[PDB]
Amino acid sequence: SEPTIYLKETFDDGDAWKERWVQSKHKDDYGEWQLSHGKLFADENDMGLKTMQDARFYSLSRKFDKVVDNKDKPLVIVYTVKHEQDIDCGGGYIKLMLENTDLEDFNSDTPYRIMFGPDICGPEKRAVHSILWHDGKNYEKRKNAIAMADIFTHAYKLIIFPNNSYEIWVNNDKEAYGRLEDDWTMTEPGSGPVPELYRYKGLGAIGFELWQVKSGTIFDNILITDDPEYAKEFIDKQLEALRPIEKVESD
Ligand SMILES: [Ca+2]
Repeated sequence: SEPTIYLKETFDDGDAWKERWVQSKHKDDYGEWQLSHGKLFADENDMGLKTMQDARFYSLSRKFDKVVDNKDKPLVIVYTVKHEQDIDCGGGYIKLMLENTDLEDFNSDTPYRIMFGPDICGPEKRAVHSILWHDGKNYEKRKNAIAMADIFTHAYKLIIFPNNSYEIWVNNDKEAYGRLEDDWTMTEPGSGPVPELYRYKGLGAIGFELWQVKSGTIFDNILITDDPEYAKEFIDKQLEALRPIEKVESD
């Protein structure tokens, strides 16, 4: 069928991102954002979203193109993180919220449904957050996927299936998968059905709610869809030029 595109953000239509994304006014000293093609690039016209200030909180959010109801469909969330600055301590994860969230006040205390993406602070903490929602509370995964700490582009992807199962991908490596009821503690420990555990009806906003010490991270290629194959295709095409450029540098 034809893939539903709940959100597609590639920051490539000039200044237009400034009318989609809202800078929260909850704090007066929020970190400041900018478009950039990065140190290593293929096209001096391929831009990502960049943190510009050290030792700051960030809070910038935006509505979906279309509100989500993943009842009886997959839900695919994917985007790219580039810690080109060689990050010491900082978040690189996104927050997914209900559609009627007040973006002008978005912050750490705002309710959210999913928190997903890398979090680095020293060489021990290298975790991919994977926080889901059930019955009024957020729940951390039991064993988080391991995050990338190098200076190159990494695609982080979360897939939720209507049989209450999930996958987590970093690039084309599937780091985690299984059942929602087992790999989290959203449910009572003994086995039993929670039929709509997978369901995120009304999901409609994405936000970067972050702290960074050494800033300079670039986010790009944000897709929220119901089509896992379109998501692999979309990322593969978006990074088609960049991947070899970075591979040359790693070797
Ligand atoms: Ca882009």
